Amino acid sequence: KVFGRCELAAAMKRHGLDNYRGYSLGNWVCAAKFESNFNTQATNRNTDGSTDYGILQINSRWWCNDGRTPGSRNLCNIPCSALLSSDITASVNCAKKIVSDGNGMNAWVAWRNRCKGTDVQAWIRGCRL
Amino acid sequence: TEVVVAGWVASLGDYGRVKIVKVSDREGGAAVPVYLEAGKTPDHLFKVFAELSREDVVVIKGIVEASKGVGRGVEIFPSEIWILNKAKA
Repeated sequence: KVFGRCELAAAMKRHGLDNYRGYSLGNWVCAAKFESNFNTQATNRNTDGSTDYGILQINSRWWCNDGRTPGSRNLCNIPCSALLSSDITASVNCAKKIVSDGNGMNAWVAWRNRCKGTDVQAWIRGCRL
Repeated sequence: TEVVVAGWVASLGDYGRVKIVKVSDREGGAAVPVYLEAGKTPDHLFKVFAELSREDVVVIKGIVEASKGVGRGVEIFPSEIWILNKAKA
């Protein structure tokens, strides 16, 4: 599913991301935009054998289980297909654990490279929430 | 600007393309993030990231930069990582 910007904004607010750990909703929409172009089905295989799955590109080494990466912890306790659905619940619940890990949103290259320090609330501009 | 920092490992995080080691000075306080990024960090460092565990003493060489945004600290992009403390059996 390829979310609309405002659609996802609403979807993320309803799932409790706004100000979660002090990151306002614009951050989360902004990360989705650059991690996965909003595509819930986005997957990306890294040269080390891990894969990043879903709208927030959660990595398979520590965070979910996809069977095809050695010595893998499954800290989010879910299969990596659960992250490829239209229902972003699983992705969101896993993002919560990640962002609580001690590094906030620094867990995400795309957020780091393209959203951090910017006018992130621009990403909820024009949204009816 | 290249730089050398030293201290103990406060936390390790593996997020796939980004791996973060937080290095802390003897008497606590700030803990500086060191970022290993798959596009950019030299290959061998990943191997040593996988050897690191909490409270290990490291000497890290790398580039220091100011963090983006108003949360106004510093970030380090390593070119070498050395482990100082007694080796595990």
